[PDB]
Amino acid sequence: DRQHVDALVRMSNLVTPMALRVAATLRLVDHLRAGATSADALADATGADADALARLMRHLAAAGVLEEPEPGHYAPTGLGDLLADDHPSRQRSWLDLDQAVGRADLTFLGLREAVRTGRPQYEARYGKPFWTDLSEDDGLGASFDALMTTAFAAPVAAYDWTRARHVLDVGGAPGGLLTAILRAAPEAHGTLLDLPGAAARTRERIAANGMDERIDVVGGDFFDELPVTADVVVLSFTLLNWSDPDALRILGRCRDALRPGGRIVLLERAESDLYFSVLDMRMLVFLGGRVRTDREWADLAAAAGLDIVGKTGPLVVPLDSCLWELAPR
Amino acid sequence: DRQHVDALVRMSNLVTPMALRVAATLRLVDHLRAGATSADALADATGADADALARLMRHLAAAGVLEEPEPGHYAPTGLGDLLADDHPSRQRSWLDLDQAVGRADLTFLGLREAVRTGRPQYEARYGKPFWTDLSEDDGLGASFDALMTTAFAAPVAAYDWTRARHVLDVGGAPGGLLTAILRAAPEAHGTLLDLPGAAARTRERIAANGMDERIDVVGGDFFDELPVTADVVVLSFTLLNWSDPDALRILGRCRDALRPGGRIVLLERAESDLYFSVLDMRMLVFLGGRVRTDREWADLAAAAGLDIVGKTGPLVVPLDSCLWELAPR
Ligand SMILES: Nc1ncnc2c1ncn2[C@@H]1O[C@H](CSCC[C@H](N)C(=O)O)[C@@H](O)[C@H]1O
Ligand SMILES: Nc1ncnc2c1ncn2[C@@H]1O[C@H](CSCC[C@H](N)C(=O)O)[C@@H](O)[C@H]1O
Repeated sequence: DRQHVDALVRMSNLVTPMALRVAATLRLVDHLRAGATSADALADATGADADALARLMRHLAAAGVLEEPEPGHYAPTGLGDLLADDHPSRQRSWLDLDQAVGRADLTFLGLREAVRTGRPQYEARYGKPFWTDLSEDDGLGASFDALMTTAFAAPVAAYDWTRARHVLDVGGAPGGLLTAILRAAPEAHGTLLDLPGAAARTRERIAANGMDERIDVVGGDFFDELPVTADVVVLSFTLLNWSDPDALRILGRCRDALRPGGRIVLLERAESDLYFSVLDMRMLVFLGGRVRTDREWADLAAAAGLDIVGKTGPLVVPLDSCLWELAPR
Repeated sequence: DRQHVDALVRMSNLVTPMALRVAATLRLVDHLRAGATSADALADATGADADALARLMRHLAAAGVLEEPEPGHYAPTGLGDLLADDHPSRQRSWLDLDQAVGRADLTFLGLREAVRTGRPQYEARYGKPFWTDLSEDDGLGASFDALMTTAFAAPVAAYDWTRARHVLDVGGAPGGLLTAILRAAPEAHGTLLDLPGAAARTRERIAANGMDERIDVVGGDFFDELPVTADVVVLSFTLLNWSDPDALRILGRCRDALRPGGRIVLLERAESDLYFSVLDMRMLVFLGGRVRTDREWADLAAAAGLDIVGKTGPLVVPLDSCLWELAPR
């Protein structure tokens, strides 16, 4: 069928999504807006090949991203203007192959192996798994944090944080949630554990915010014994990026760190199809893990020797969240 | 702007084009049509991971390729039925990562390096350049030839082949054009040169067609001295996949092989934007070369010590062709 074939071919297009990411990485639209509109001028500005750049811009013009106001000279359309570095959509940074999201999206090249094995393929491409790479590379981690900002009031209200004297945030970088908890709970002291590079950036952030007397930052690995005990151990959007066997290892380390009467608190994603499926596929291919159902959290808790003693949610940012309270059996 | 942002994000989608290729490679829709419709049944049939397959099919359902008639059981939509192996669109084979086109399309992962260097990136990924890989791998070469079939009457009529006693087809696999020329020219004998693996497949084809007394097949490299002299040396859709420096090397070998009075004959692509640009981008990234203008062919001929003594075209299959006659100066 002609309509079906044309639809499938449009849906199969790898050239345009790659062309957009290369253009973003080259700051192509910024150069065009500055008057470097020929392939030769763009080659001088970027270091790339003039003939190949001409062919790239021909393609982006055919896709409606650019126009050709003079022979051999390109300029952004209204659509292409979204790739300007200062555009409020930040689409240039979402697509930039030298920032964390564009870099990670290239791992979809390895989708066949992700589907064969069920394992993420970012480490296969880059030599370190995703969170470790962003920790060890200040530029990558900071770029991810900047994009993902675009007040933690709901989780601060959803739990009585004034009853917790010592709080340990496991995988807590960049420290926004723990900072909000402690500003609402004067009697609480915090410890934040994350990988060493991410922890160092968080330590600098906390000091610049005047919270270094309220929060100790520790660089380390949450698959290892945790560095302190605590009355509440917080896992905020951490377990969702791990398999059930790995999440059980993390929960075990957290349960071992509980003081008498202590609790583990999960802040997690709550349990249109296309948007949610793209997020799920990013989890399969490079972020790790999956979004669990309420039943799956109960099963995970039981396998960790934990009772679910409370759930508060949905907490309503495009996605909703849930706060879970877990206690040792 | 909301409309622009939504358009750019749709255009940026790498998940769906990769999901389609993985599904094609797994023969997923064929398995569903055979009743293996759960992730567990599909894992048994394919060897892939059941949980990852479930997430793949969720995505393809969200994209309109599949539906979920029973909980946990998927089936193709009318769109998805195009991925059945026996569908006349052959879209499963166009997308199959174990056939030549899907395998090559993954090289668009390396578009950044193609744009930086101007060089194709297939050899970087697979260890051999495209035509060499298809020559050395009978399955890949045969899959490409089968897809690209979907009578050579125009080029046979466009030149007086009855005046050529000895014809050499340089890069002539799979041999269709030379076979058509010789069936129209009783006084002509042919020699066909291609890489050894492609030449062996062509030799078998020619023998099965009863043309082995009319055509000698030689395995070799057209950057080397050619194996025979000839009255007409034919380059049919060969020079377009090479840079000007490489095309000049090939033209030099061809000019050296001309008998007195001999001619070189080019059958080439003639000089909607989106379709042609995708073809151009495939040339940049893995096929090699570019489509030249009439002016560029004249410049190439002059740099090779050749006069253009005739052009016959356009010859009208979606694309048009041109026949060029070249003579030593
Ligand atoms: N093995 C490990 N040990 C400690 N932290 C880890 C880790 N693997 C991943 N992480 C950290 O897990 C965090 C997940 S994203 C940050 C979640 C944060 N608690 C929030 O609410 O937003 C990252 O900061 C990452 O560096
Ligand atoms: N170095 C080389 N030496 C000989 N043949 C080569 C070669 N590099 C590529 N080729 C061959 O060039 C051909 C280009 S496609 C085949 C073109 C054919 N003449 C036609 O009309 O359809 C392929 O068969 C490929 O194997």
